[PDB]
Amino acid sequence: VNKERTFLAVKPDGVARGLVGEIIARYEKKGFVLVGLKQLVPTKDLAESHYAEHKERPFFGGLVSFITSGPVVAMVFEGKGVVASARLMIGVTNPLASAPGSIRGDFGVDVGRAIIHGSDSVESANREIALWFKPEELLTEVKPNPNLYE
Amino acid sequence: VNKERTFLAVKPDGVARGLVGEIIARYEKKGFVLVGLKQLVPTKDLAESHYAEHKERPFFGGLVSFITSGPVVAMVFEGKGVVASARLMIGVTNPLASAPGSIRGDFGVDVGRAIIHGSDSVESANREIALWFKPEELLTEVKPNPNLYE
Amino acid sequence: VNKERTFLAVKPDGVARGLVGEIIARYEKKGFVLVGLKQLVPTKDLAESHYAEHKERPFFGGLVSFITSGPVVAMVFEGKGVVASARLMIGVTNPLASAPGSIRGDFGVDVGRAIIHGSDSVESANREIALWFKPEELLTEVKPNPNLYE
Amino acid sequence: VNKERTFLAVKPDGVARGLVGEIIARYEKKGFVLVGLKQLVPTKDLAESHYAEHKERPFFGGLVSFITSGPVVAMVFEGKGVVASARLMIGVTNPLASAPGSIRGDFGVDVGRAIIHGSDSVESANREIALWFKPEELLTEVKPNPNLYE
Amino acid sequence: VNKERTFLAVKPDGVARGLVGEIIARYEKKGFVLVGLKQLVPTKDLAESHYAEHKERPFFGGLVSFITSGPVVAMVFEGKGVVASARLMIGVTNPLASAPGSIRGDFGVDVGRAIIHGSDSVESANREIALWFKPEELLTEVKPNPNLYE
Amino acid sequence: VNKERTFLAVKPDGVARGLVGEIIARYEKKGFVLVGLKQLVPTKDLAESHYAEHKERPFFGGLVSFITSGPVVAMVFEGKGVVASARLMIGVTNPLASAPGSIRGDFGVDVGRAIIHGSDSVESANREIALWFKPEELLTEVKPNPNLYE
Ligand SMILES: Cc1cn([C@H]2C[C@H](N=[N+]=[N-])[C@@H](COP(=O)(O)OP(=O)(O)O)O2)c(=O)[nH]c1=O
Ligand SMILES: Cc1cn([C@H]2C[C@H](N=[N+]=[N-])[C@@H](COP(=O)(O)OP(=O)(O)O)O2)c(=O)[nH]c1=O
Ligand SMILES: Cc1cn([C@H]2C[C@H](N=[N+]=[N-])[C@@H](COP(=O)(O)OP(=O)(O)O)O2)c(=O)[nH]c1=O
Ligand SMILES: Cc1cn([C@H]2C[C@H](N=[N+]=[N-])[C@@H](COP(=O)(O)OP(=O)(O)O)O2)c(=O)[nH]c1=O
Ligand SMILES: Cc1cn([C@H]2C[C@H](N=[N+]=[N-])[C@@H](COP(=O)(O)OP(=O)(O)O)O2)c(=O)[nH]c1=O
Ligand SMILES: Cc1cn([C@H]2C[C@H](N=[N+]=[N-])[C@@H](COP(=O)(O)OP(=O)(O)O)O2)c(=O)[nH]c1=O
Ligand SMILES: [Mg+2]
Ligand SMILES: [Mg+2]
Ligand SMILES: [Mg+2]
Ligand SMILES: [Mg+2]
Repeated sequence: VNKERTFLAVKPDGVARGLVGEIIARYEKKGFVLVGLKQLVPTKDLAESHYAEHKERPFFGGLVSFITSGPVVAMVFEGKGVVASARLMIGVTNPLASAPGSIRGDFGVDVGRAIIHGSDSVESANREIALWFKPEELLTEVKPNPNLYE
Repeated sequence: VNKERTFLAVKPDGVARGLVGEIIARYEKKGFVLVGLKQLVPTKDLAESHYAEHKERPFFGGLVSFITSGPVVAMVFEGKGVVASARLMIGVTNPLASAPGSIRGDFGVDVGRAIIHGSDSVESANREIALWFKPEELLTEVKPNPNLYE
Repeated sequence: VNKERTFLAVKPDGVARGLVGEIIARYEKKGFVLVGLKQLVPTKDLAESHYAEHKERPFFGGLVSFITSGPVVAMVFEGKGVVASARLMIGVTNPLASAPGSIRGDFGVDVGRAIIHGSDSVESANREIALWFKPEELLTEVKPNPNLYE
Repeated sequence: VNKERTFLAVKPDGVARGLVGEIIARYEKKGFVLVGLKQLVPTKDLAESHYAEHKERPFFGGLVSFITSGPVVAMVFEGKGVVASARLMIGVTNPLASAPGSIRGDFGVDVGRAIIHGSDSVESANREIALWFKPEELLTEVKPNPNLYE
Repeated sequence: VNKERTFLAVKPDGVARGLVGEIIARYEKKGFVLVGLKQLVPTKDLAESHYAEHKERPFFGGLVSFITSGPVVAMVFEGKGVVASARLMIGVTNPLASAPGSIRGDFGVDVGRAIIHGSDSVESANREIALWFKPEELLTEVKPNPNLYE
Repeated sequence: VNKERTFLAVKPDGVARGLVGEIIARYEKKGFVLVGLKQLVPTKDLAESHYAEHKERPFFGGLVSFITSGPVVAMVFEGKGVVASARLMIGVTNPLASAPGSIRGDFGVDVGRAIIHGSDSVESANREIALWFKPEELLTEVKPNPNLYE
């Protein structure tokens, strides 16, 4: 029952830097199956729900203004431990402190331009998924590479 | 014209082999802008209209049954000469005969498993674009990297 | 010592996923010299001796039946600290927990489909080396790139 | 009956340039299955049989002296049209006239250091295979990625 | 002979697009040695003198203006037939007509934002090498990669 | 702030191994701007003065000797926290102890053939930038990639 899922989002800086394919491929190479994928310009109301936990933090206004200043490519990968692994692959919050080899470690320098958002726990994935995805935009079931699993 | 567009779709064989990131990355590095993107499972009625021009050929069914066997990730890129460049980057119809450096030449072997589709003319791109996407699913304030165009 | 050696073997899951070139390329770029290389289908008697140290564990059979289900490409690299570096490059036992940049962290997800084997000590490399190869199957006049060593 | 095979060989310059993995991966990425693989230091008598057609040409002596001055990694790939495709992927005889994207096009400059030998026709593959490979060193049959073929 | 040389210049759009490392690496992988390298901002005298074979042409005015607008990393490579070879690796004048695998064909879209300049013949090269470099800024005699030439 | 700067030097073994393009590209992909770049052959005064914090150390003698033996492509990058960040991307002193993903960990094997030097702090950097570069060989004020900083 390795149908764990996560919500990852390439943000407007990651989008404008011509980084969408590099990020998807890191995950496809790992073994994760893409069950949902679309591009959209986030609305103020999704931007604020999405990042609800930072409503009072200073940078909030600055963050919300950004995630809606342009196209974001939202996606949800599935696979065993996909949530903690995807987080590991992204790096940490400050891109300057991310180990070389992680998405932020190889491409970011400013927390303000973090390139990609990755859900931090199953509970939040679920919240963020239902939030960005109508039920029909998600694939129900299919086969991942049979060499990944037992 | 800098706002010409083409429709591309990574096929079931491309998605499954883990080539969605690899393929998007080449159009991005080329400088093309992704103005529409989404994954889905095509329906019999979508695939027939799509490959309409081959309505009666020895392999129509086998192709219509293939493009429906799994997820496709549709996309539209915009930029100068995108339709014709996108075609050069894809290769020729038979993968084996496509040169190294092209998508079909690097990854393909069978005409049946051609990995990706690309509009062949601007008449078919405007037609195929209209076929897979809705008008609110495409971007508008589009500013490609400031160093690509003079 | 510049002539230390380790034994590595791309597993059935690695060969099948098309990772033999990717994996050899990292040891070559690292500067290690390939002094023995070959592909084969392991026999029950080869695999048991190989994974001898796990003779009695809940997953021995499933691992011995896996390493025999297809081709493995065995190899031995020589160079300073090859055994320990080769281990760092591979990752930790569980792929999900391996960091990005390492072989198991970039491509692996399951402990059962660990992609590659690496000797853990020089006692086991000399033992595993002797296990898979014959003495006339390894090189002698070995001159690594002149810019790697002082 | 797409069990066509070819014999490719990374020569001592390709070997010493740390190029073995890059070449194998180009073919694994394409869809070809590795059915045989080993490393050896070619003997004068295999060097001369192998390149029998150039016995009288001037550069012969110079070629044979080279292909035996070091390790060669011999391999045989299988797949539809693998012979003409592998040739296409290698480039032409003069590396300076090879299109960027082909093995020789991206890495060679001297016909004398051509990096890789690829059989030029089925008839010669068969001759070159039996020549470098004992029957047991070759895998008999297994499954290539099912997305490559119909 | 293998001591031929060519002048390559990564133009303002290549520099700003972050392609300097990608370009230098294609040439290094090829076998050419870097004998000169520097970043400078060109001045008019130099630009008009460099782009003299086009003085009486329509697009002229803009050529000099754009190449004077920012950083250019100039370089000269040495190698057997490096002048004709570098040009092939670059592609043709229009980036849209250039093939995937070449620099302009992989990353370019506009004739006016062609990314890199490369001498078109030996006469033009020894001339251009002289305009951008003082004789002490160029290596005298090198020890190329040992396995490149016969 | 984001106008911090660091001195990076690809050492004789990096240059000879053909890694200059790979190294420059890791930094460009990261977000840093190249403000200085040149290849030169260091002279004793410069080497001893550069490697002064090690004068009274055992390996000293050899350091100066080796870095004077061939071409070095010196460079300085500017970016937010570029000094601490470049160092992390480099790895630690011993290449065998460096992690995959870092420059030394991916390509290095010997402490004495460490491939690249990178300033260890801002004080050391502004000092070293001064030793290798004349003030006119460095860009004054740049227009970095627009989507890197907040
Ligand atoms: C701490 C902090 C975060 N942010 C941004 C970084 C994130 N962008 N993304 N993705 C976003 C959310 O912060 P976060 O949840 O602390 O970081 P993450 O979970 O590692 O992404 O705020 C900011 O702009 N300024 C700050 O001071
Ligand atoms: C002519 C031909 C096409 N097809 C497939 C290959 C394509 N898949 N994709 N993309 C699709 C359309 O055929 P096509 O339009 O001739 O090929 P393309 O324009 O070069 O894509 O039919 C086939 O299976 N066998 C054939 O002989
Ligand atoms: C401990 C453990 C190992 N295995 C597998 C993973 C390995 N495949 N490879 N390489 C092999 C050996 O286990 P291991 O020796 O503990 O792992 P490694 O040294 O890090 O390779 O057993 C398993 O399937 N399940 C387990 O829980
Ligand atoms: C024409 C020519 C070939 N050679 C080398 C190039 C080849 N090395 N390999 N592989 C080998 C065989 O020549 P070939 O069969 O003409 O070339 P290929 O089939 O494209 O490989 O001779 C040479 O050294 N000098 C020459 O003048
Ligand atoms: C002839 C031509 C060139 N240019 C640009 C393209 C080149 N960019 N560079 N380097 C430069 C010189 O033109 P070119 O010599 O025709 O092309 P190149 O030798 O392949 O570079 O002007 C253009 O603006 N329009 C034209 O029709
Ligand atoms: C301390 C140390 C360094 N060196 C080498 C490694 C470095 N190569 N570079 N650049 C250089 C300076 O040593 P270092 O400052 O300890 O390491 P670095 O700052 O990480 O480079 O001497 C060595 O020979 N042995 C040692 O123990
Ligand atoms: Mg968060
Ligand atoms: Mg078509
Ligand atoms: Mg083990
Ligand atoms: Mg031949």
